[PDB]
Amino acid sequence: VLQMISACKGETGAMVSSTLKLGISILNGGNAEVQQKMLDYLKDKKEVGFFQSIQALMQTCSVLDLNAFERQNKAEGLGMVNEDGTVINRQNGEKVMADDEFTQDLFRFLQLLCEGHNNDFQNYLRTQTGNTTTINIIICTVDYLLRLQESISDFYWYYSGKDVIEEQGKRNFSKAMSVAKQVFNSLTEYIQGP
Amino acid sequence: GVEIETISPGDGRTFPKKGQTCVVHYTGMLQNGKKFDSSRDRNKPFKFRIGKQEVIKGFEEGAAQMSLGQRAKLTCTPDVAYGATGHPGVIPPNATLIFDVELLNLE
Amino acid sequence: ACFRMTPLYNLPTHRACNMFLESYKAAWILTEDHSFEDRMIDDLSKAGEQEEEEEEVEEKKPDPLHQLVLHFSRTALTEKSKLDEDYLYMAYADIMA
Amino acid sequence: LVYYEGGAVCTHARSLWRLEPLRISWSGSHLRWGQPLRIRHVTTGRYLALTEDQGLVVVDACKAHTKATSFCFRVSKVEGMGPPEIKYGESLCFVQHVASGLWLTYAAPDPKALRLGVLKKKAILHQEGHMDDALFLTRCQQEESQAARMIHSTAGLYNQFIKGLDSFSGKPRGSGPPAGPALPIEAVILSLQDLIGYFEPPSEELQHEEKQSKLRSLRNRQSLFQEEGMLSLVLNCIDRLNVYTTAAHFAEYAGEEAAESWKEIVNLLYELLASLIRGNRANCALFSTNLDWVVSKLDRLEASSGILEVLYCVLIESPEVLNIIQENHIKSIISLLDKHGRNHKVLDVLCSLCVCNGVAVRSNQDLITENLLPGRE
Amino acid sequence: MDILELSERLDLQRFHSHTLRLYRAVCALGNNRVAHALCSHVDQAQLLHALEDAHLPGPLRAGYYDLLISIHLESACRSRRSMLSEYIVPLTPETRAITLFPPGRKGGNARRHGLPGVGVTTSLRPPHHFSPPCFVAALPAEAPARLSPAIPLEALRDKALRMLGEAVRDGGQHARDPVGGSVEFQFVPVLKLVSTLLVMGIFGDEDVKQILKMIEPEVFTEELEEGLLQMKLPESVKLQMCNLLEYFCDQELQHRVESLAAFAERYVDKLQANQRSRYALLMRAFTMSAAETARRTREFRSPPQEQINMLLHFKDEADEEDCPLPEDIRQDLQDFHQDLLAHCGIQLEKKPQSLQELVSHMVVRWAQEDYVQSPELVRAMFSLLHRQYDGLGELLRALPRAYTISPSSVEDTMSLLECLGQIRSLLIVQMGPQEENLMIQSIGNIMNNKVFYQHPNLMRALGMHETVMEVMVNVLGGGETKEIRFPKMVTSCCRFLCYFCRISRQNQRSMFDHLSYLLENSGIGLGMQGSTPLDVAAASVIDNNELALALQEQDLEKVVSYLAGCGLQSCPMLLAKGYPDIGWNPCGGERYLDFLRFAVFVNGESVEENANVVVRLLIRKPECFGPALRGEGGSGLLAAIEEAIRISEDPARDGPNRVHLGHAIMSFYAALIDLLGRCAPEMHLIQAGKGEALRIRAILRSLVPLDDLVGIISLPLQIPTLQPKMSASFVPDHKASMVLFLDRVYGIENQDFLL
Repeated sequence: VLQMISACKGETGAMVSSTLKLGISILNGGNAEVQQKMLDYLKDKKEVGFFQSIQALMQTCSVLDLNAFERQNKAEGLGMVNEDGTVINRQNGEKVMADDEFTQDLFRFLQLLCEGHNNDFQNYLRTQTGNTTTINIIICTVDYLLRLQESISDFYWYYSGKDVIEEQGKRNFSKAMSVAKQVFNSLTEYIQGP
Repeated sequence: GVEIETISPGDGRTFPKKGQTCVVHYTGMLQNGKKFDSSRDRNKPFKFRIGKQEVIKGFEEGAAQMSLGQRAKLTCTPDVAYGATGHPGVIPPNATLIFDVELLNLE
Repeated sequence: ACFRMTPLYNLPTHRACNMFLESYKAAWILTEDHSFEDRMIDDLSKAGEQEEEEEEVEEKKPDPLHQLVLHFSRTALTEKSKLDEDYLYMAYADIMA
Repeated sequence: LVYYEGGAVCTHARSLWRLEPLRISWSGSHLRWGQPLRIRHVTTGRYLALTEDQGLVVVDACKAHTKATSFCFRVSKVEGMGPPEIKYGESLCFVQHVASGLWLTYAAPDPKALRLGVLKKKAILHQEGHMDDALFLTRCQQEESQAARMIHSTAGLYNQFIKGLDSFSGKPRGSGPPAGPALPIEAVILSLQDLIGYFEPPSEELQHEEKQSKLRSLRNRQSLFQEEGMLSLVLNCIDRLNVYTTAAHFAEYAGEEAAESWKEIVNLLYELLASLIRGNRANCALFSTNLDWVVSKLDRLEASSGILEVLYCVLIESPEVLNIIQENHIKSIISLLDKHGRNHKVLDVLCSLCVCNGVAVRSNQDLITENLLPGRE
Repeated sequence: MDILELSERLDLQRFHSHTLRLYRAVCALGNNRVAHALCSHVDQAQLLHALEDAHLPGPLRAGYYDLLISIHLESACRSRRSMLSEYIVPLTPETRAITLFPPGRKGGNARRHGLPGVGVTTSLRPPHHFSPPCFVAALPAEAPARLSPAIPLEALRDKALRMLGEAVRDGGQHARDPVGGSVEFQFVPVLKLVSTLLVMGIFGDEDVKQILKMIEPEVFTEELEEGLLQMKLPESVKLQMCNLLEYFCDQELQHRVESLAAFAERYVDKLQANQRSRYALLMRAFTMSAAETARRTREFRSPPQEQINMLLHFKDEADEEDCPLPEDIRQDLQDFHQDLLAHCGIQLEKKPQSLQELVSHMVVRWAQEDYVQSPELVRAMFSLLHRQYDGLGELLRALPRAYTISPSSVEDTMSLLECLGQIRSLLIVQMGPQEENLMIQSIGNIMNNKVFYQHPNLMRALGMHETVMEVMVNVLGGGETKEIRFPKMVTSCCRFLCYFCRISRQNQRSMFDHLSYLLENSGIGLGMQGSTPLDVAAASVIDNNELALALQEQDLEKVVSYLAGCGLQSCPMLLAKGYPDIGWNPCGGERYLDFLRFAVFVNGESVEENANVVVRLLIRKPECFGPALRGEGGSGLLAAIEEAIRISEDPARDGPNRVHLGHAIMSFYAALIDLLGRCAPEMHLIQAGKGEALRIRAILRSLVPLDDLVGIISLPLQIPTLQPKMSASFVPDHKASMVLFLDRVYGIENQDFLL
């Protein structure tokens, strides 16, 4: 799975999505033994090849955009074509996030790496000794939990003057807040086990 | 410019005419001694109809001079069959042709 | 428009069949076969090394699953620019999860 | 001249620099703030200096008398190892000339054409400078660094050979006194025998992982020897040597002592060039314009292995050069089979003119049928 | 000398071994022209004589089998293989009787799967066409370079099976010199021929019932000779066995979908008839209760597809049922769907006695008793058992390629299907001038078949729009404008794409998704007429009203960057004709802007979200405006056009496009203001009750002064008299772009209407 992610540089196609789904299943719970094997290989191959992908991939993750929301809010105004099976896409949710089923797993994968208070990944992710260059995922994730924060606060102003939030104003809203909770869980697991 | 030399006698009386089918179970060679076509190997009697010019003129005018059952030797000048360009991939340009031709039935 | 839509009983037979199949994606997409998931890794992989083997010296013959994964590792290391689709990889990646 | 560039030369030998402190002992010690030092370009073999008026010019290794170079590092605007201070990637050192006390930054005078054309800027030692230098350092000390001094040594040994060879371009020898300055022959034969071994392709018995790992470390170095010339250079040697036809007898008016060492020198270049082309794809595209030149000879009594192999490796990768054969190159290689006997190697090459990887071309998949096929000899 | 002694030379054989490889290479991916010229060279007889011959050097004549398979076949196998994915089926009386072996008695309902492949398939496939070689025929000067070589298929079929009959018996007997030298030369070249003949279906009923008898003990004996899957084999013939077993999986799949079509006929018939009975029960006859009319709403309202959902939901559902049907037609589904979910894989809680058990139990044995090298092999069998373990997965991934049609139209579709094949063979071959001709008639005959107008759902399932798309990208792929080789074919094909996009809404969506792909290689090759890829890009959204809302900004941003180019270039191709080319080209600009007009409005001055970002983005690059105005030197509001008028009647200045240059200048600025007259904020529905749109109105009004604009509507050239004018100068027909520019920006108000 480390070899498969490294090959895919920065393209978030169906390749890594079906691969990251696997990686959660091997190392659920704590699974101390499987973490040890993964660390040994990274210390053995001693090529970068992989942290480039993680750093680049998560910078392409989406946030709660507001312009795209308006495009739904009038497209949903229509109910059926002249005569063609009504709106076939129906929900057509791909717009505001189109990624929550995926970007929620990337952070979960990182969190489960530093589970059980392992004090080698919790130090390795900060700086990679040897090799040629370092990435420092720690500071590379906090930046994401700042653009997302600027997005929710932006969304609040759009609803500041209204009085009741319509049904489609909550379905997308709960999507974003669920993602933010998952990010917060990870940040704790780089610090737990001082 | 075609030359005909009988090899075995035939009927000598019935000759093909226009609007009649002819079957030729022949073989063909080149002037230098290599053969590049045959019908006995495929074991299918080649059939053709005179008058509509679906065959090289030399061959048809040669066959017009023989009777039923006759096997003969035919020699076409290069100017009458694939004169300059020839048929690409089988015959060289400006080559003499040799044919071993016999007629099965139907005049 | 909605007020002028056509009744079902005037449609040609050939056209009134294609709509049936496309609409009758409501008995496969919801039904679950399960089956190949737990019986897969059971008969494959585990119990793969049966009594067929007669003798050994130092190592052991890789069991059927072991060939599969190394093949994906083999094609992963192939020097290429961008990974292809290889839906076959998707079919086995999901069932391993 | 000195310039700036984005993520294009970052994987190239051009952007490599070497730091040479002024001391003779402990030169390899830790580098600390406030310490005079020099800067050297590795493949160019030259330093950097500002003498009087020409600017930050890359001066040679003969006019760098510790006053024109005189560089050091500043934070802002010992018979031992020493205190380790300057880190990799985050030290944010500032470059400053010692004698002139200036600061280095980019002039960046860009007209309308320059903005949309070349994305290049010129660096100058301004008196006050800009506020966006923050020059941090990255370490690349690996197999490629060893294959950096090789470029300077080989490129400095080759052109001198041709230049010396070029002197007697058209002067028949005044039998007796052969020429003026002599020529090196033992040096080059050893030199060429190294690169062919150096560029020798990966073996066969090795496993996949080791084979794949080295396959990445060979393609890079093959491309690394193209950006610094060395394809024109090996081409240039062939142009000069191939003037002397027949045998060493016509090469007599160059020094008869070197005549008997003619065949091997002519040979050794060709399989060297095959190493620079085999496998790699980018280098193969360069021969589209030079396709007519390689196909021209195909006849020298001592070229048989060289030419048939160099031609074989350029028609296996690039389909573009495959489309630049009109009517006469096909009959030339056809005549090769007619003069050098029954050789399965040539017949294999004709199969390359056929279908390429997936795609097939019909503009030439009839000429061989009408040229080498109808005749039955 | 004799061929048989080349086994003892080892050097003359090596040369001749490569020789027959050239002939395999000369016959490229379809070259019926030069293929026949080899027939006079190699043979027609000794190939058929090389089969029974046994004394064999190896890499020699055993390699002839790869030449016999190259000069007579894969002229249809390469095409018929592509035909195996879609499963078009017509309404036929034969189709009306298809089930799970209905001569089964009790146990035969839940067993007796039937031998895989017997007959009755009713699928639509083009027939093979072949021609006999004749080199004495008259000189031609129709068929593409020719139709195909011929061969007696009847002799090959019997001979091949008889030959393989020896193989099984001779393998069990053992030897110290097998035919060819080493076992695998005695197997791989001969059964590879069997596989190629099998896909064409030359064998029929009786014949395939014998090839199954080569694995007799399990598959055969529906009512000694050990099976091929009994003995140890090298690591090459095992690969071929997979290629043979793979052909039988989809044969069951092809049988599977036909069974559904059979059920998709009689059940829909009674459904339509019973629904009419449901009408008259609740029709005008009716009764009372008022609200019952509200309940009966599907029966006249909702589109027909919606009705199917309501009436089919409860049938195969569980427990809860709403608006049900009579409990007489809801029983066969619970039997058929039960019957279907007993055949494929479902258990629904020794001798394999089934193909599913046979393959699954066998592939595992091969891995347990060997460490398989040659990665190309291991990828083969692992694609098998996955299919035999996920039956419904293959079925669910096959229905979107299935379609039913009616008689009296199969003949029309037959021509379309056969004609479409030649396009697929065009992609693999590199573009040739003779091949370029072939497609133009090919596509020209496509748009006359009476079937590419009635069933658009077919053409997205066959997806020829996908295949034709690569045809354009290959020819246009080039470094610069100099690589415009093979023109007159992009125009001849891009016209077909536009009409495809104007047949249905779903047709518009399916090709719209490639908009980013299309624009990437569209704004380079400009200069021809008729059509260009930019036109079909514009036609991809013209009246959708929801596709326009589904833009992604970056598409609009990147096309604008193209327009930045035509504001500073000089059109070197235009210059190549020896033209002034002073500062910029209006020809290129008038094409990009024409596209933007179709993305600001869709139907009567609407959709402003994308319109709003257009003006805010276009202003960022001031060079987008023609340098005659909106610059630092001067503007010449009524002078820039007047300057064009001066050059209009100046033949010397001009270029000494195909008409003149002044008209091109007039075309640009008139078209630009046309864009910024419909990119207006909105109608007064928003401008009279909001304060956001007023910001945009102030911007655009500040760029076009009204004083110059009012004066521009004047000075018509002339009128024909005594002798008409020419459409080469600044006309007056295209001056209405300034009329809409004032009708919806400044508008009439006081009494200036008199002026």
